[PDB]
Amino acid sequence: IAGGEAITTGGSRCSLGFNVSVNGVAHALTAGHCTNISASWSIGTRTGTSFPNNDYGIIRHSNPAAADGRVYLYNGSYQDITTAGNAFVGQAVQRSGSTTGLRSGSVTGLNATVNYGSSGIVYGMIQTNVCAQPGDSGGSLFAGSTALGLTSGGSGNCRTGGTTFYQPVTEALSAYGATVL
Repeated sequence: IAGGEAITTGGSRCSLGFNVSVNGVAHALTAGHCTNISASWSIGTRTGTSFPNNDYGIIRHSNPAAADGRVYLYNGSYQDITTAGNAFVGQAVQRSGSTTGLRSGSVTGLNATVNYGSSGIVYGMIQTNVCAQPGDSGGSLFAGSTALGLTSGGSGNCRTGGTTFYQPVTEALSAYGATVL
């Protein structure tokens, strides 16, 4: 299972962010607002979660063979991921998610504060003009083979377009001592 593909718990669905390694043990990063729901996922068991404030969480794979170090492009192809990096304003990026598939756009701001109402407030988010819809959360924000972020939330949709916010991947990686596969 690669970045952008569906992960579920009961009736809830999110998207996988990036497959990573923690001391050689395969895990998957996704949004924290997703992992707060349950410890039991289609792919394994939750081992960490942080939301709101941050928006990241990590799941240990039940099947290490499933930890595919790529992002699914929703066209029968995949993008290989080799490193993690920090986004910059004006950067051309792509987002992969289980509701709307693959979408492209650019980074329009950094360190954005986002109020999700009853769900709370998150800080330090990457802002983009890429659209997203419910179910896309946790999915991959990347630029070629460089991982950048995990879909958190936004406004609008993929028909009208909108604004989307992503948790920087490097903070989630350092939280857990993980490296991207």
